[PDB]
Amino acid sequence: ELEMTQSPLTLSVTTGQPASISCKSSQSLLDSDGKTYLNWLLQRPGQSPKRLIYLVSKVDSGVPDRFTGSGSGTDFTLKISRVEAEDLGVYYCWQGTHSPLTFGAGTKLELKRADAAPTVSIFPPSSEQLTSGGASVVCFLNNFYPKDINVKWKIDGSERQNGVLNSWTDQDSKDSTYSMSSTLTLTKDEYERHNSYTCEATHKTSTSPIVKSFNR
Amino acid sequence: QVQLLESGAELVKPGAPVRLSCKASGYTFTNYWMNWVKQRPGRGLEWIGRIDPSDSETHYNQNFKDKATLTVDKSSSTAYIQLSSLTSEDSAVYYCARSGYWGQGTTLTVSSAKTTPPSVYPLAPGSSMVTLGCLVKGYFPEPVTVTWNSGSLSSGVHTFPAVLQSDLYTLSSSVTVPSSTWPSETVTCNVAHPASSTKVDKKIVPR
Repeated sequence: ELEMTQSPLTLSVTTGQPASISCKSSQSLLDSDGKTYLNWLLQRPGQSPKRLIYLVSKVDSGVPDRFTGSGSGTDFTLKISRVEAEDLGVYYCWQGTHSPLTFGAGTKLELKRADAAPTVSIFPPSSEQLTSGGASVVCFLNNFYPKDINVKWKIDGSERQNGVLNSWTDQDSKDSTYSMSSTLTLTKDEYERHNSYTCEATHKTSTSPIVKSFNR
Repeated sequence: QVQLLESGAELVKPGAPVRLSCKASGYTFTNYWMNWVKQRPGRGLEWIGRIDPSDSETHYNQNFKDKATLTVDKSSSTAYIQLSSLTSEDSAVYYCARSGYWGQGTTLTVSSAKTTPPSVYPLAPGSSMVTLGCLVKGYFPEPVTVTWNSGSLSSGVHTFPAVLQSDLYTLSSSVTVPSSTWPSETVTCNVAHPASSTKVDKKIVPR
């Protein structure tokens, strides 16, 4: 079966600066019919895939004019004149020349931008949820850059790490920032036996932790 | 315009069979091959096979042989894939696709566990510009879908990937909006869990 290789794995680029992804096949993709059946594809987080390019170079209508595709035989590249936030996603090359169809592994595209500090928000347990015997304290860290970050929880000044679950988003489709969720789960009994709940973020936009909190 | 309506999710038990569908419209069903592709969460794309609806000419990727069977019903413009004796290795998103257009995909989960609808919890501030949210807790299987004010509120929204804790899924979503517009005007969480055919709405009330 025919083998597709994309490089790089992750491409990171300054806005306005041009981008190139390279796709290599284990075997020529020139079909016996004179046509080369090499395609490009885009999958934005949580989205279904979207055709970008077919037949090496023919650009889907509905796809902005900054995308181009070229190459021949086993070597192919996708170019973007200048990258925008809406281009962020994962880029697959795939081949229809030889059965079975095979896909590259994906190239994740990334945008550089100016540093931004997280907007931090903290939320105590829901009344509804308390009734049913559980307690989740929630913390959102939204619209920050760069990616690199971390979160610490504190109950009454003491650190807590059991019962903590975090989730992250990929770069935002308009502003190129990252956002993060952190959730602390307790029993109602444990939750009620303390007063002070603190959520705090470590990020290069600040020399000290950026802190949000509440008392009952 | 063109579209390929797939079902959102299906839970089934090991060893069982299942039949996934892909209702087409907006074009002549019989004039385009229908492909099926499999994507495992976090993982990459794998081609399963394809079928010509006019005469039912059918190709398979040999890796999916006997595992997967393709059909259509011209009468209804629908394409099917039939999967036999399931295993957790088959748990994945299954996309149907035609030249230029991909379906929304059906998340197939293969597990002996019960469908567990989510509990939904509002996230309001305790006290310019305000962040509210929704905690979608304790569901199975994936996926859930969240909107705000049935899709009218889509700007400044952040919906996070789900975490798995103790064989149940949890996720949350934040929405940021002017203090002007809330709680002055209603703000509501909309949560779908297609595997249990469940819908839940949560009005964010002030705390």
